[PDB]
Amino acid sequence: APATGGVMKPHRYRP
Amino acid sequence: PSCVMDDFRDPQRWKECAKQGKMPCYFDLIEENVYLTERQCECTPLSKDERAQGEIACGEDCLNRLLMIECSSRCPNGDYCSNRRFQRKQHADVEVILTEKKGWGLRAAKDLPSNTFVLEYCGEVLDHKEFKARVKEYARNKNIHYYFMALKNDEIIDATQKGNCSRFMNHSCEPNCETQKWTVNGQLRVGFFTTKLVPSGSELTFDYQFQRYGKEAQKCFCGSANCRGYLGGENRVSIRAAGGK
Ligand SMILES: Nc1ncnc2c1ncn2[C@@H]1O[C@H](CSCC[C@H](N)C(=O)O)[C@@H](O)[C@H]1O
Ligand SMILES: [Zn+2]
Ligand SMILES: [Zn+2]
Ligand SMILES: [Zn+2]
Repeated sequence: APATGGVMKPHRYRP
Repeated sequence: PSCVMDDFRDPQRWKECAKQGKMPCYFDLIEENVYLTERQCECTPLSKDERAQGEIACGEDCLNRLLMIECSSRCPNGDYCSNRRFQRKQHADVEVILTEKKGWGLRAAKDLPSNTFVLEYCGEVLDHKEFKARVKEYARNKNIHYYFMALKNDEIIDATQKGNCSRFMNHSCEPNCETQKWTVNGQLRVGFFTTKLVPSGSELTFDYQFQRYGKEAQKCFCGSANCRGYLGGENRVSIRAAGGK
């Protein structure tokens, strides 16, 4: 149903 | 248009500034996470002389810092403990600015050394039931921006209605900040930290690693050479999955 939406997910930065 | 963080302390003036498009839309400013349903280091104390010399209390070698735990008031260094950033709200010097296509954002007002604490991502902490309820509400309302942050398995941080200026940090596929989870008082908190020197005036970004449950993914305007085109990337996940199962 939801046209848009989501969850941000913590992670450590890695090059 | 831009504004400083102090501008958000005055609701009445914030609100009318918002009418003239001088500040982002109003939300509830909170000093720490609010739950919808509720659930010591070995540093050697600095002498007064070392304090006067500019020595750091609980710096690089603090056993608590290393494990991303903040010290309490009972820290051996007491008042001088530099490892209580979340609790003392020792944020970076940051401004809120209106961007071209991404809504409002954050910007460094001073040079920011690598590994500098920026802000805590504060909001309402939800469990699965509450998350699903708000997924629906936000969809019904046809919200554009989303503010869900996974904290732990049954804890999502939602800064849509309540939070602080951290809710303005935009996504970039090639960011200059990251999330770090910190233990503060036996509770887990998320905060943004720079990953590199960020020159004054530069916009502040992190990589959402967005878990999109929406039918249509939003286009990313980060403008990086490695940009992925959309927030969430290629894949669409279920609501439960985004929500952490
Ligand atoms: N790189 C990007 N490209 C397009 N939209 C972005 C973006 N980064 C962040 N956004 C937008 O910002 C939201 C994250 S909350 C960030 C605050 C928001 N920009 C505001 O003014 O309220 C997302 O839902 C998305 O709509
Ligand atoms: Zn210490
Ligand atoms: Zn300490
Ligand atoms: Zn991008």
